[PDB]
Amino acid sequence: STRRLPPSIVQDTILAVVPPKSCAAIGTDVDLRDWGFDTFEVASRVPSVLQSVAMHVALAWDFFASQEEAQKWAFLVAAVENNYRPNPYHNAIHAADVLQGTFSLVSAAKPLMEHLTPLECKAAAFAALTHDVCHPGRTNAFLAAVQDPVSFKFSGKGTLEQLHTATAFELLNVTEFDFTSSMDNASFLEFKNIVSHLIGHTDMSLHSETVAKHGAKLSAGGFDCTCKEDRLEALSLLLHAADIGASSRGVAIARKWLVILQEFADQAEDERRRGLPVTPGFETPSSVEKSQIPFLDFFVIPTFDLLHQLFPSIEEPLHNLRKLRELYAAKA
Ligand SMILES: CCCc1nn(C)c2c(=O)[nH]c(-c3cc(S(=O)(=O)NC(=O)OC(C)C)ccc3OCC)nc12
Ligand SMILES: [Mg+2]
Ligand SMILES: [Zn+2]
Repeated sequence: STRRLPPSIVQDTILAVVPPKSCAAIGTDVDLRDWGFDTFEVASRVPSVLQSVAMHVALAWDFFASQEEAQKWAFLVAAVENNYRPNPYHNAIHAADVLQGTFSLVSAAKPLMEHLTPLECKAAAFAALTHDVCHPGRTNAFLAAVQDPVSFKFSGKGTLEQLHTATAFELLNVTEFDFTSSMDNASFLEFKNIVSHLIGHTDMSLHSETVAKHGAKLSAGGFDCTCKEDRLEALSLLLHAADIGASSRGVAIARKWLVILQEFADQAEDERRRGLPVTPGFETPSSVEKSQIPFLDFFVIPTFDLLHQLFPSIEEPLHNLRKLRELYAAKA
């Protein structure tokens, strides 16, 4: 607080209470569990796909004992959406997609579902919801490169992830948003640790490390769901898969999520205007489809291949990635 830095490009948390939007029915019960969910399409014709998804998840997983708790969750989600920037990719639509994705993967894994506690389900849902809150549409490396105050505040790996986590807790701390206020001090602590773990592990830098760790877990026999640390690890793997898994939901849906390149193009341009070195691979490439291939082979496919070995019933995402790769490979 003594060193002189430039103003941050990340916006401070907005604690203001904002009227929640109308939660239009966004599909069937089977539809919400379906990996084929098209988040952009829904956002297309409803007031808020994030708030509609959030409420359907809370109701499907029996989150509330009283209408009071339910109202706080509704106000919370509304305020979380009020804290997502209008980015091409890292926006409230991405958050909704990850929330529904997490909800979809978890409920597709019978054993994990048969063992998850109601508190772990709330924590997983809340984490998916807030995992990218206040994201500025610029990477952790860019924040460091421009010496953004948030890089100095949150030291070590995952600058943004740490910020998303703290922000989610500041919001949850607002009385009208605190749907967990009736929780015991011990339960709330378990809640925070779970949430902190889930969001922290969305940090892309941990990829090599996590794939290796989960591969070792697989060799030892996979997840023992009667063990809470194991359920935490499992949730962590599924949340992550959901976060980077839009391209596994189907060819047509994958096409809609190529907006990530728009954020890349923007950062590349931002860097040029600042006179900084341009991030490799961020400027628009000659062929979008073919540049996607090494990224799917390196990050996405391995993730869903491992996920399929740890939860043998979850096969759809991997087959879709393959169909997608084949299409990109054929492209001229
Ligand atoms: C930086 C070049 C790597 C890359 N190539 N391509 C095609 C993609 C791509 O399509 N997406 C990403 C990507 C990169 C990120 S990122 O966290 O902003 N950058 C990042 O951390 O990259 C890692 C390797 C350090 C986040 C999401 C991404 O995909 C959306 C799920 N990275 C790449
Ligand atoms: Mg993120
Ligand atoms: Zn994300």
